[PDB]
Amino acid sequence: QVQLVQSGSELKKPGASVKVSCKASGYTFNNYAMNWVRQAPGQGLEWMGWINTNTGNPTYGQGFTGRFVFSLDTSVSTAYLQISSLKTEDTAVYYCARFRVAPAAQRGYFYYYMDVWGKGTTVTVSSASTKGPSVFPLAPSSKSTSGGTAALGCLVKDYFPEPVTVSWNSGALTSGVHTFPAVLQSSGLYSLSSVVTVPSSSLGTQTYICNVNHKPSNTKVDKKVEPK
Amino acid sequence: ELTQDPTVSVALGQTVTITCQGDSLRWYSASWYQQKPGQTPVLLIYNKDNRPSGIPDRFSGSSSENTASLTITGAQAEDEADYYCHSRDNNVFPNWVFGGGTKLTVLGQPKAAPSVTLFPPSSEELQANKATLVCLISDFYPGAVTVAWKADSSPVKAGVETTTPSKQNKYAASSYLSLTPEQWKSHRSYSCQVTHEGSTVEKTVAPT
Amino acid sequence: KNEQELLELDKWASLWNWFDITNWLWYIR
Ligand SMILES: [F-]
Ligand code: NA
Ligand code: NA
Ligand code: NA
Ligand code: NA
Ligand code: NA
Ligand code: NA
Repeated sequence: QVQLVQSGSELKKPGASVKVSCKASGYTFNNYAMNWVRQAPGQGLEWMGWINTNTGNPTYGQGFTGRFVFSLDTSVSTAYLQISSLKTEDTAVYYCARFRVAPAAQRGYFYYYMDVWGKGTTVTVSSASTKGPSVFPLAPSSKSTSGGTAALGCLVKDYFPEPVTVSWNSGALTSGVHTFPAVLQSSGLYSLSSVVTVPSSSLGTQTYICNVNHKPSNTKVDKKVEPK
Repeated sequence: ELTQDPTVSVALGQTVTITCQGDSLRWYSASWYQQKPGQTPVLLIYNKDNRPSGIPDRFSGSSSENTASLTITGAQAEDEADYYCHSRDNNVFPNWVFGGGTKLTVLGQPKAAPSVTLFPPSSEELQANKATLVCLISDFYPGAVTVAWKADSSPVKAGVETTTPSKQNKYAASSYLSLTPEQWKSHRSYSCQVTHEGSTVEKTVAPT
Repeated sequence: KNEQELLELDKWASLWNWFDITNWLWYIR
């Protein structure tokens, strides 16, 4: 199981600093370079630079000088990214990846590729503080039913920042689940909804529970959704 | 690589070539990455045209002059995504860049009409001095829809917020109308009107 | 060897590549 596991999402105020972690598993950490990639909202992938995991020497990409520091803790096979003097525009997903290099056919040249990727760490920089969600049921009814199937769901309202994860029955129910993207309200708070289509005959016998996780506010809400 | 076409369109079964252009590509090969919405990037091609073991044979890599290209042979619906090239940039010291990315649209998939579901405010939300109508739109193949809200027999644009479609192989989106409780019982009905291609659908809820 | 030694060599080779190409373009032009 070769993988990179990254630290959890985070909210910071402008001017603060953040440290994101990237732990390698399934291979010898110091045998391969590691690199970092930034992806801001609605934008493409950006090269941040790489670190020599054998020596600890960082090589910063153009545009990532000063406030960005790469480091490592080889004893625990972990690479770190520290960003200082944070700005609102630093809001983005940060990826670590294994940065592979091999000699090219032409002397003095190489090719490069990123074969294993971490799942990304969301860092939000804002003057607003975190707010946990309020979760309300979207109860099934005749107007949410068609044939033998009914739609039920949860409204996750007024949270900040992204992201929230939603499961059903502690992840037990996956088929027929769709969680929509969040919508940003004029107040600066997010909302989203998750829906599950189930047999209408089950609504009187089976329990359906929304599990909502909001790590930035350290909040988890379970909401049972029933008719009426 | 440096520059990359923003958008590209394909038809199921046909072939398409995504191309990056940059001076450094005259000396260095490119690697290519796929990213689907919300997903982490995946390596498709490295060293111009080598394929990792997990990648289907549909994907091929090539290069010519200051350009590098990814080609897909048997275009399918699962290939609708963003594609990025990566290579050295033009700096004398070693530095790397991603291309700007290309959104690939595979045309000609089974056309489906949207299913619209409108939920009224829950009693619990009303007890919290809030009121939110939720309009959910699902299972359309053309992935573009327009939403319009209505209060009683008169339109309403104050308080509306709407999302962009995403895949479930069909697409789906949602729209929200923010209101207060006395309003909810102060209007006889609210309606969500969804327009997909030429067809429009309308759902209505009432405080009953 | 450690693969990352290639990136360390890359730094040195890339500077001489730039030197060699510019001196070459000056000789042949
Ligand atoms: F090189
Ligand atoms: Na973190
Ligand atoms: Na935090
Ligand atoms: Na380095
Ligand atoms: Na270019
Ligand atoms: Na949505
Ligand atoms: Na009213």
